[PDB]
Amino acid sequence: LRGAPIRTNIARNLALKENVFMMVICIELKIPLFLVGKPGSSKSLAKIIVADAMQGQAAFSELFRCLKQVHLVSFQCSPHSTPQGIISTFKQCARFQQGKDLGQYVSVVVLDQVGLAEDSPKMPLKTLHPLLEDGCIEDDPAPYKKVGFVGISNWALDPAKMNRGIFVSRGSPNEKELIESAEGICSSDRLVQDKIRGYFAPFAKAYETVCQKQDKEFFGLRDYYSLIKMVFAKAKASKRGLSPQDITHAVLRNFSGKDNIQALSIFTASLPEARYKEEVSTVELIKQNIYPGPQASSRGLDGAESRYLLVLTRNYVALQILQQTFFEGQQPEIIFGSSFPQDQEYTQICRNINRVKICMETGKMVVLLNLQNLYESLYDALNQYYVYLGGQKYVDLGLGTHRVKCRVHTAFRLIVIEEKDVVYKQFPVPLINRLEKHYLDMNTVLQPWQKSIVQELQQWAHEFADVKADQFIARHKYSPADVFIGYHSDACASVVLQAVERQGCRDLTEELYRKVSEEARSILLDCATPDAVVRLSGSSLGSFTAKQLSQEYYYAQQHNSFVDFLQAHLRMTHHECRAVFTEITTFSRLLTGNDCDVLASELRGLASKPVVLSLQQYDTEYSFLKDVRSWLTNPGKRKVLVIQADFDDGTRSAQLVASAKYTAINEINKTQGTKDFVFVYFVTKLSRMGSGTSYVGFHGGLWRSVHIDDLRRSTIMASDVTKLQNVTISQLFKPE
Amino acid sequence: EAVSSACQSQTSVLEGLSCQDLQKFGTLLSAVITKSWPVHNGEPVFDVDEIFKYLLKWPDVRQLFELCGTNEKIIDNITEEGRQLMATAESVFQKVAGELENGTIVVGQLELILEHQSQFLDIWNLNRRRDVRSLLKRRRDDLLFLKQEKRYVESLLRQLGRVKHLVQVDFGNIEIIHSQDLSNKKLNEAVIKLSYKRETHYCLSPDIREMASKLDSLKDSHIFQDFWQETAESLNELKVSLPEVLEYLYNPCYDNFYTLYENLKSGKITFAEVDAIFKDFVDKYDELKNDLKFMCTMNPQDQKGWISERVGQIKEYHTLHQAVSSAKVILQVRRALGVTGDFSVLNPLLNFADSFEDFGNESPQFIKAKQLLQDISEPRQRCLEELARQTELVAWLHKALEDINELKVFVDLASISAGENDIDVDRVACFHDAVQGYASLLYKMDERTNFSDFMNHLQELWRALDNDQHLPDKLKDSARNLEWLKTVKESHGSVELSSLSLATAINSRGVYVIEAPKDGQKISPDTVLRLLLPDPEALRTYSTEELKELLNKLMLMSGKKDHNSNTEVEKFSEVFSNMQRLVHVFIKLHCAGNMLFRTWTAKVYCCPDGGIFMNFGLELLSQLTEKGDVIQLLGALCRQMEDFLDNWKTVVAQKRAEHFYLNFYTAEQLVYLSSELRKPRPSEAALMMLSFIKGKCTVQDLVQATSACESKADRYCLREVMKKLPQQLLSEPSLMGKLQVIMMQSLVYMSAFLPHCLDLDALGRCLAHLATMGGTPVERPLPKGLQAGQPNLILCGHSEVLPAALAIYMQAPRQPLPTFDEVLLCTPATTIEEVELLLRRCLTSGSQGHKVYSLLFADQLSYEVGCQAEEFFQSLCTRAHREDYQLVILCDAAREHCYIPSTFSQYKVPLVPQAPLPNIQAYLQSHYQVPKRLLSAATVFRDGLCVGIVTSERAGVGKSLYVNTLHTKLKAKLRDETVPLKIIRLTEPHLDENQVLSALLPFLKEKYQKMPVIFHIDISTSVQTGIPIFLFKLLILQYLMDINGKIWRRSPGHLYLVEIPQPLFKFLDLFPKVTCRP
Ligand SMILES: Nc1ncnc2c1ncn2[C@@H]1O[C@H](COP(=O)(O)OP(=O)(O)OP(=O)(O)O)[C@@H](O)[C@H]1O
Ligand SMILES: [Mg+2]
Repeated sequence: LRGAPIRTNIARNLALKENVFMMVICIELKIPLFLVGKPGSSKSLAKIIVADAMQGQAAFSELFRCLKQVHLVSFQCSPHSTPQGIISTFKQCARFQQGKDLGQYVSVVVLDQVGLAEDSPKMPLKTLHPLLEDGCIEDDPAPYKKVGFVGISNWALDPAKMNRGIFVSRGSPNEKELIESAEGICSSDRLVQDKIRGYFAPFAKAYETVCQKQDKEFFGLRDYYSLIKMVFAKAKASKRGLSPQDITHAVLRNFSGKDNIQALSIFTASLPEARYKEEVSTVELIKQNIYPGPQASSRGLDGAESRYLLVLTRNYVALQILQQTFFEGQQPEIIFGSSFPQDQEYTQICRNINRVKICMETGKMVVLLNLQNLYESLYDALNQYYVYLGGQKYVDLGLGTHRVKCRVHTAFRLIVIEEKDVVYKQFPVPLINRLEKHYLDMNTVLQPWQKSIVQELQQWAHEFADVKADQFIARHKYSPADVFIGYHSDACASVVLQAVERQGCRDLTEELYRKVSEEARSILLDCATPDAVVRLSGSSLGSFTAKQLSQEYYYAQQHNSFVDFLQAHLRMTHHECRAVFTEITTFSRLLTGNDCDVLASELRGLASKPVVLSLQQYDTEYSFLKDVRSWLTNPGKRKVLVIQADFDDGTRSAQLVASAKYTAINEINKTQGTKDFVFVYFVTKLSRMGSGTSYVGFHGGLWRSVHIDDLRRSTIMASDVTKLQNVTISQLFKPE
Repeated sequence: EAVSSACQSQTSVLEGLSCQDLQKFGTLLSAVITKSWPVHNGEPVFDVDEIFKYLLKWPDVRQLFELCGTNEKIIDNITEEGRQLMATAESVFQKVAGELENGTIVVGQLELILEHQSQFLDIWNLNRRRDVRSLLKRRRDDLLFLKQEKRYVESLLRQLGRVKHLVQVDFGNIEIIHSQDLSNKKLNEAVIKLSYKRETHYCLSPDIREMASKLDSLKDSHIFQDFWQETAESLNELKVSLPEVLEYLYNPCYDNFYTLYENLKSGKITFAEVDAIFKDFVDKYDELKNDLKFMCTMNPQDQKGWISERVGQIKEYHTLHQAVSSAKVILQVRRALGVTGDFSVLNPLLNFADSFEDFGNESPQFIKAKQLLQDISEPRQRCLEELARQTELVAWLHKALEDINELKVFVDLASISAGENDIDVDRVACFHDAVQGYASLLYKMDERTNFSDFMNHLQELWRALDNDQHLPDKLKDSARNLEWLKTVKESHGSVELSSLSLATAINSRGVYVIEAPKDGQKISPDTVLRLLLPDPEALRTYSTEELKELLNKLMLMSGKKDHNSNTEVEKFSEVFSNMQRLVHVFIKLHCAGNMLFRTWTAKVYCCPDGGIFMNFGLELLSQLTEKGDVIQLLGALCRQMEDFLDNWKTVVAQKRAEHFYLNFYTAEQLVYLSSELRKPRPSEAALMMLSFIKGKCTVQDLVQATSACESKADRYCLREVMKKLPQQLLSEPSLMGKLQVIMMQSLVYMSAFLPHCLDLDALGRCLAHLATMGGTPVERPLPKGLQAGQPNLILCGHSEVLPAALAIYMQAPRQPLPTFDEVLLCTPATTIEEVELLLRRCLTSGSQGHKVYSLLFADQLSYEVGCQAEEFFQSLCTRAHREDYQLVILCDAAREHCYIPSTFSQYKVPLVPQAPLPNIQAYLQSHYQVPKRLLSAATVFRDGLCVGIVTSERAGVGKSLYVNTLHTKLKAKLRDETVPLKIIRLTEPHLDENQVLSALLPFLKEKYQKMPVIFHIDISTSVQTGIPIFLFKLLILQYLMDINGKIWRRSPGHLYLVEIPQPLFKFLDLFPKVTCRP
């Protein structure tokens, strides 16, 4: 271990020394190694340190100078692995050691997840047995063919077949092992380690209790190491020791998400002095994870950093809150498996990976959506280990049988948004431990009094459709869906989120409660069909509230025509946001091409020739991308783009909106300059035959939803139906 | 409602109200006390703590109680339930409040009252009218002593556990007393008088408590933990108790700490401890200030002139030592740099480095010596260390580069030579910045310059180091690349273009080609697209996987931050995606069965203005080509291709709905049949597969069917289309119109495009004609208790389903046995098309016979296949059918939970028909009898049955010997027999029929092997899950399947034999069996 190059904040546990020892001896004797162990067993770190420690002649130590040079050839082992991949890796190292010094240069293979493809459907690890004896198969054994092998696995491995190697089957890290690793990780600074040495043993005891508590392997060693590094960094930055809030924050951050685990209670029981009696919520934990400090990552190298975050949710709600009250200043890119018709998955994941790489190099946050298709191309970047060079971090990103190092900026954060069920039953535990878990589904952000706002608004909008009238001889009960188009028994939560975000101040003064309730009412009625707002005179609300809400619906809010809405929108400024994104739901027919021409005709002052986009033709994502690129490229200011989406038709353009929306915003975030405003409007045509109730709710966050009855202006009828309520048909024909 | 809203938030509702109206104020108080209650999903408490917490935290309950107790004319009229609740609240308060006069109070409620002192004092003064001060102060003092001793225990436990690796100490009873939570009665603390208070922490003696007090006084003192650890090493395993640790381990530590104390107090310390115990305070003193202040905490003595001058000595010694280190490293880099020069002030410095001194005072003569090296840096000498140990690097630079100007071109020579990867392209820049920074001492250095110039150069290097603190690491990782730095200047022709350069090349002159290769290999998407990159005249071909990994490589290029590179790479990626997608739609069409794209081929010129070049494998239609940008042309071509695919699936569904017999074969068998039937002398594969409709089809009957199917009216129509089409092609200027019209005419009139095949209409007519010549149609009535107009669902049982079906079909004695039609033996992952074909065969009007159509093992179909099958069945019953069909579905009795058994619950016949085993046996054995005058291989068998299953309880008996002796008995008669004996050893588990089919293929596709061939299948004992389906498919149904290829038909005259060793036991008895014994 001492001969190997040093690394600060590395623990001298029996684990790490044992793996690097067995590794250096086996690849010297060319003996297969089958290092297994639970996540956090330092097998991969052992592989990296062995690779960078056994260079032949330029070795830092004289003992590694007298030893051979090693050139491994990595090969990630996804469960969808083929024996051709390992055969190719073996042939590659056979060429590598061909013609070089056998006694000073040796090339080996590493299958970082070999245990994963033990039950792959394509029988991948079934020709490895002859391979690890005579170098290659279906050919003569020969020199420059014998190759080492380190079958690293994070899962229990079949011993019968792989007996020919050396099974270093790491056991469960014992309490003494955990305290030793605890001492070794904080070795970077001698001074604070002697201040924080006491907490180490109870930490290990509590960690073993929690790991043996749940049968599921939801928590592991990586979380413990992150916890100890986090407390190390907090103490060293604070320089005065530890306050209990820091310890509880650390354990909460690195231990959370699991439903049946009060890990805070478990840790604080063994640490009665480290109690906290105040409430700390998930929102500030996310804010700390995603926004590290200016004093953070400000000294030499990056040894102490947070993990990438994995929010656990349900009903795909995380994005709304995250885009409401966290993603401030700079909006992170959103990556997803685009749902546009006839897009090949391989090209899409390649493009997503390229965008990920661009974001990492630049240093702009990434928010993922699908991991069950790009987990094998990220866990190395989610390993958070860096191959330093020139003082710059570099990580491994892999595409198929091709792994390549790539730059990572020092200001870069990653968020994976997944639901509770999918992670708890489909997510691999190594990914779980590589990712800092956190649950923020729908209620965590929501204060209890905000839940009361939700229920009061629920009962307020449940009787908004409750109208009993004999103006017609008919009995048809109105659902709250039809009065407020989109409402889906959940839109109250999203709308109150929007309301509190709009208020911003976010305190309790008994005035903010009233005003957030009233703004929530305004946002509800802003998506209300005009017929409902005029029936509201006789509905169970009353007949003064009816007048007031009709006034707000026809005077303050703009709902006559799309063009009037655009004028009112572009006239006013915003919350310093370079762009404002609005969703429009309509019953009239979608614009047909001369309408946008006249639309610009009375928008000759502000708009920049808005372009309409039909979503039935974009049988590829890149058609939409190139259209958006062209619209951003054309000169002007305060440009406007409109996307039509007829939900009532034979087409499938119903869920595709989702993909399109992200794409558009993504394009702006990566294709808009720094000197032009942008307004994106998404328009959809709905019917009154029930398709106006089966439409999803108020997609919150970065979409201001609103409802326009008819897009086209009306010169014939007046633009204010309250006067038409006042007057009769006779009064419409009076002479001057 | 409004007060419920207001108290739902944490605001105050009533604070200064002038509300002398008594009844109405009582009503609003009832509202607040029924709506400010701690609701927890609907009146759950069953406890008193939460009520007390709400009592002590709410700013309106104390005002409410005040107002209700001021006058007696308000409480009387509030509400029955509200008065009940406030009576409960007052009772709860009285219960928790009579408790504080005693020790029965709980600690949690006690801290709760201490954190709401004002609320609690007001409510207690309120309840007094129906001591407070002294009782509460005494109680809080008792709590303070409680927490003091608890923290003493905590710190002692933590310190004794920090050395837990050396020694174990049993903590009397505290190890369990301290373990439990703080939810116990205060009376357990036993605050006694006559004074001392012995609590639940049974401290052995107050000496342990005062030791704990001192230890907590130096719990954080780093020096104290070092002393305690080194004195704990003196014991070493040992299970030792608390009382003897005080003098075994604590007393020596405290004594050493006390003596070292008076040693620093005297200022007589020596340098040995200075560099022995103060070695971790390098360049950090403020926390050392506080640590040394913690040092003076233990002794109740002042600190006025003790830490300041002593920490000054510490910092001056540290500065001295770092100055020695800097001086030695600067001399080292000097002597390695080759400069003689002169400093003439560091010789006394190194002489002192070779000196040893013992005193803790101020070196006074060394002030001037260290003046030149006071504040160089604590960092930044590592850069010079690296410079010193990298002699090879600087020697190579001064043997290769030697100047600053040519570097500007040198890195350029590197940039082309460097690889495409991010590491490869960043190597050049890191080396460039390293040499740019280090030219301060590497280029401005003469063999003789004085001290002042050296220091000025060091200063300008310092100001070159302020913006990039990684410069030494850049030097390190550039020096580690010395071989590349050597080979870049002597670079030969690097023959590897790039990932991005080859992107530009393939974009410049790429030729994508789709061929549907005429060679024998499959039609997989990998082998249907190739790429041509021409040049000279060399032309490199590219496969799909090579292109995909190319996409990976150029997708992981570094950051060039230019429009050209990213635009061209994404253009190449986009054209590749569209090309793959056209391949996707084309292969979907090919697997649908087209005959128009079998000889299709397409060249796509990735070059700008390169267009497309279509081609069809017929002489009567000329080539089709376009021009223009490739991306929107390809988008249009793909849209049109998908629309044509939809129209083609529609037209094949419609045409299959008209001819029944053309619903027999799968789509690829349709294309093969259409190809083959035009041959004058068709091969034996299609003859065999026609023997499943006509039966024993021959050339004469097939030519009769293909000659009496067409009329000269069809020929006139084809001549009309031929004379009409080319001007229609020339009518539309661009290719899109002529493409649309050629594909439309293909849909309407196909057979003229390829006068070497048959369209769907001609095929259906031919099959119908073969049906007409092949008479004696097959009739099969239903069993008793089975309805004849609706699905007949049966849930038999996994070991009875197959005999159930074989008994259902028994009710037609002397009727020809069923074949792959009307009897579908389902397996997991069965193609949907086969069940669609079965449903069609059972619901078409043209059948010239009533037959029972059975779907065995229905639950074994997958979920999605079952869903599609049920959707198709409902649709086909919706459009039209014949309402006399016999449909039987069989499922497994224990597998009712799957899709198709669950969806036929209403259509259930809970009858489960079956027949006695001898009846099924007689049925099968009699129906296997080969009639005389056929010259069959069954003549040697037990009088002509052509099927035998050979089994035995244990192996090694001679079953194979029986097979071979039967073969040689046949050889004995009918001399010159040359009878083949095929052997197939089905051996893998999860048995596959395709292997045995393929092994059987080359044997009757020749017609010169029509002679009796005694086949002999054999099996291995690792086939556990695949015996019955295959046995019944081959021996009973007489067919062998493949989703996309020819069909093998068991024939009446080729003897078959299946060995099987010893669930299945009942099954083997069905067939005419032979068994052997030791
Ligand atoms: N000895 C150690 N001391 C401190 N931290 C360690 C030690 N070994 C590993 N770690 C931590 O573990 C992480 C690296 O783990 P690593 O990738 O090597 O996992 P592994 O147990 O080898 O398994 P896998 O094969 O899944 O990668 C880092 O976050 C690092 O801080
Ligand atoms: Mg045998």
